Amino acid sequence: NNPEYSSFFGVMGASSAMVFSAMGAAYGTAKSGTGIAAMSVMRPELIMKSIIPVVMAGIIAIYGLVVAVLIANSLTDGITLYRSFLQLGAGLSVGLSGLAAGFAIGIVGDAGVRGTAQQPRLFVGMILILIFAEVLGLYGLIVALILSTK
Amino acid sequence: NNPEYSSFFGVMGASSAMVFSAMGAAYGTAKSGTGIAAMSVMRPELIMKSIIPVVMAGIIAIYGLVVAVLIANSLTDGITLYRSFLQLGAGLSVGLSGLAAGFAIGIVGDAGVRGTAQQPRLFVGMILILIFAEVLGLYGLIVALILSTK
Amino acid sequence: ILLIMEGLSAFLHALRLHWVEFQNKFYTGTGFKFLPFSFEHIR
Amino acid sequence: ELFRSEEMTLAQLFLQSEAAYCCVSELEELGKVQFRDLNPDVNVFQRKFVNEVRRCEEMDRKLRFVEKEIRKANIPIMDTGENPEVPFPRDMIDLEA
Amino acid sequence: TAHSFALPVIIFTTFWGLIGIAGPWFVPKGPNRGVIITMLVATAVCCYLFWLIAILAQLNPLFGPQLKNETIWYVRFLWE
Amino acid sequence: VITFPFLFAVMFGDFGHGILMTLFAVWMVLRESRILSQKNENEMFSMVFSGRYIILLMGLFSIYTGLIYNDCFSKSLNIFGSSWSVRPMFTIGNWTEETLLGSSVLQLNPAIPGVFGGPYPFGIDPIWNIATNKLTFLNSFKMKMSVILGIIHMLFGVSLSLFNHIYFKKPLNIYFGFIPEIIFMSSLFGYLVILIFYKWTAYDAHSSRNAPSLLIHFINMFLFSYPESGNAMLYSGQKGIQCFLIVVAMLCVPWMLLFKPLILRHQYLRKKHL
Amino acid sequence: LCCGPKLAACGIVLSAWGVIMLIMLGIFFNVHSAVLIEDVPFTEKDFENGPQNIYNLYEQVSYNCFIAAGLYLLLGGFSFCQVRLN
Amino acid sequence: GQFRVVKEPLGFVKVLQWVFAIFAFATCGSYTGELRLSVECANKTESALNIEVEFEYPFRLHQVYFDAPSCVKGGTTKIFLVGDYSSSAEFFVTVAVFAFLYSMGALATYIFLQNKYRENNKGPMMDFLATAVFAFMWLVSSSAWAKGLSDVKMATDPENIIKEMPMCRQTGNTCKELRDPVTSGLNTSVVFGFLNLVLWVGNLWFVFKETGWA
Repeated sequence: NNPEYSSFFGVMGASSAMVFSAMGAAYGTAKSGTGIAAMSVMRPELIMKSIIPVVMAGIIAIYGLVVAVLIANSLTDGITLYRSFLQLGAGLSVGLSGLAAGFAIGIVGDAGVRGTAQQPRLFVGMILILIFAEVLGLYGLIVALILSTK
Repeated sequence: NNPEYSSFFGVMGASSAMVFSAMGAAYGTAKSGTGIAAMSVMRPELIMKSIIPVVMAGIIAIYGLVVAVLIANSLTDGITLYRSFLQLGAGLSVGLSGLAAGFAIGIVGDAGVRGTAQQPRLFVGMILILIFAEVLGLYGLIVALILSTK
Repeated sequence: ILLIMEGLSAFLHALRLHWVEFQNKFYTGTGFKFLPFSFEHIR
Repeated sequence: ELFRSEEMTLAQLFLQSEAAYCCVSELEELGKVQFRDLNPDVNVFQRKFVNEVRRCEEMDRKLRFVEKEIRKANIPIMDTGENPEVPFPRDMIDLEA
Repeated sequence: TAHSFALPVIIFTTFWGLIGIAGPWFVPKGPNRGVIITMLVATAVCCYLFWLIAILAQLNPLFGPQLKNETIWYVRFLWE
Repeated sequence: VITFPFLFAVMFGDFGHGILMTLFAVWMVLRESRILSQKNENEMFSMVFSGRYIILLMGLFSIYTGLIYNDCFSKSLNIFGSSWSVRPMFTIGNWTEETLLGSSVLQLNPAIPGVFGGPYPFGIDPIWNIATNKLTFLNSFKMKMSVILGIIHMLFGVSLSLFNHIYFKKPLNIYFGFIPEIIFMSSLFGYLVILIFYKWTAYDAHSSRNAPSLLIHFINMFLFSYPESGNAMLYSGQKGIQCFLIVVAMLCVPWMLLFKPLILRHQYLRKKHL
Repeated sequence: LCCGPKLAACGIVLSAWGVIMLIMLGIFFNVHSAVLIEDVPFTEKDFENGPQNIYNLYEQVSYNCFIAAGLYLLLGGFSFCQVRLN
Repeated sequence: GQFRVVKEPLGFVKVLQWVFAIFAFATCGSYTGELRLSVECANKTESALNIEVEFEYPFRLHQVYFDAPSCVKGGTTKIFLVGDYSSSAEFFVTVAVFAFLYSMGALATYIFLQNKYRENNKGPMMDFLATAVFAFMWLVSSSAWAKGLSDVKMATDPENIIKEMPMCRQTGNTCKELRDPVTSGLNTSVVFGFLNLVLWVGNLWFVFKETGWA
């Protein structure tokens, strides 16, 4: 009945959800890590508390993973093209939204740790901005879950 | 009634899984290696404690190999379009996840091993950040095996 | 691959859970370490 | 118990100058107290007992020199296990000599 | 195959409950008393919940395992 | 001291690898005196030795969790016997040598009464470790488990703040923090906990064709978007309770946010000032 | 023959682990437990007559496990000899 | 030589505990049972006159199998007995093995080491404790193993087998028993198990003298 190529977009969604969010998480991890390794030289006592950005970035990857596996278990051989489109939409949503989030976390954390090396008070504002960054990935998860469930 | 062209996507899944994970591992080895070479002139005692990122890039590579070989074993001459697209999804998922995770591993290792050269306390922060990076490749592996085995 | 690397991964991630998801709820963690004049000069 | 952290509190001490050293040495033997600095306003090398720390630093320098000579040579060093409190009396200067 | 959801639950519930409730009354007085009683209680809680969730995962199963014809042929002989 | 070994074991859950970790842990612990005396400069090795006790508990809990997963190097232990069975499908069902020849992977089903004699008494049934459908069961189980464990852990965490606030005598902290905070937890994610337990009690094989889905119900509940179509309600009157919980949760945010600044304005800008 | 004590210690630990694990595998393979089926070098023709054939191939793998456990026993003795030699 | 120590009747209680559980293990761990029957289908050419099967003492009965003519087209279909009772059989026979080994060790101590044996009546105490352990194990194993043997007889009954087989269920077919297995060895094993239980129990009262606690 349904077109046989329908599954292609389902698997594309499944992949996208993980891959794009993972790219975002990777970039965030990298920038925050360089910032950490820089700040450590002058204020070595702050490294563990200041890792919070990498800790937050990994969460974008968690989000990517959850949407990916949900699309996966939703997939089957005979899905209708409508459903395959919803799966693609969910995957793209979470993945690219997480990519935007990851750029946000990377930049904010990289700047924040280096600043905190000179001003410990910034830490709190860093956390605030980082939350405002993660929420972008979170919203992508919300829309992706709604779409994939519909 | 399986189209003969459909089997191409499974071959491409296997390829992607190998190649993109390989490129990620290559970059990860490369940047960590230049970092190690730079560090070794001043602080040779850190060589073995600093090679770890190269090992982690190697883990990205092994992830790629595992997924690719599994896809290859699952391939068949009359493979269905659905399963073949599943294999392509697994291949892309793992391969691009490895690409991103390797980029992170390489940059983190470079910046870090350099950081430790001037400040040995950073070593713990390095290893934490590096594993957080490798976790992205783990997620790629997870999704990839799920799709490849469905 | 598993025993050292995967084990270490799970190690640090569990540490992460207790640190971030759990302790944020009740734990402040801003006090000074008490390191008295405890004839530590034996080193 | 470990159920929750310790109940620490602040305190202070008066004692005669001469007995200060011996009493704080007994507090070092005890080990359950942490000392503050009551004159951060000026450097530690500009307190009442500058020369006393200067000479301990120099004496430890010389002991490190002789220890380095020992390591270069073949004689061991005695890890006898004794860890006595340093005498407060002016036998300090005998040890110096 | 008598794998009821009656006897295993009683046995393991009472096992971990004994560990987490009665043991603290038998632990002697001592400085390590706090960490020891905490170990008992937390271990009971965590392990019991783990096993409970694992078995209720199988209570009233919704879908069956999918098996190769090879293993189906072999198991038909092998297992009850 | 326990929960870190616990969760690390949820992750590393494997009987055999737990054996190996416990073996290394003991190999260190018994020789600790020798290591303490003949310490060396290997930073990694020294840090692991420092962590030996943690490693010991970590290995023990990995043993326990691996058994519960019915995993020993990814294989099962078989001791208590399979809850699933094969022959009752031939007898009550309609399998034949023809089916075993012509369907490489066939299937199994709990609907017919002869197959399943109740859940495996300790852990997961060994059959899954050889079943190709292993992932469908294990992912759902482990996903939803990790969920229950994490939320219960977080509730434990919330509780732990009360014993701080009591001793510190912070009645405002208690009243407009903990209580609202814990209500928001229990209402939103503790309720998901209640549902995850409930499903395993509510639906069965003969319900498989129609069993509802917690994702959909939870998302509808957040949306106030309860449909009259699709899968049916989990239980009678669910709309009222779910709307009530959502309203309580959405009020908790104002409840914690607004009052404490207002109360501080009252007592430290009207009182102490009037 | 001689080698460094740390390498010899690694040898003994490796040999002991091999013996134990392969003893376990051989025990279960000789028991013919289903859990290990896919590792059996079974052949398509065997699934016609009865399960005794697959039992015998199970036992082949079990014997093979016991043999490798034996090689590990020899290796363990060898490495212990070297350790005490150092 | 303190052979006289075992020549004492208490020594003879140990000799009883050592010949028993030896012959119990022997009677249990060497049994083989056989079943046979006849199936005569509507098409006489599709009959199987002398069907046979055999099984062993671990009694993994569900593994025991045979193929019978399906009463159609002369094709046979496969057949399995019901259940297993290894949980009782192996436990009981292993108990029989363990008890006599301990009795042998004790008996050697009786031959050679009385003055160490009664050292503060330590030997009486420990022998009483081990007697109690074996008494508990014999009790539980004997009860469960009698339950087993009974269930096993019921499961292996040729008549029950025929009933569970569809051949008689299918129209126009006649079937009957041909052989019903013997169980003398297993009967002896269980009887010896109860006898061992009572022997070990009475040994508690006997050693109650040797501990001095009577």
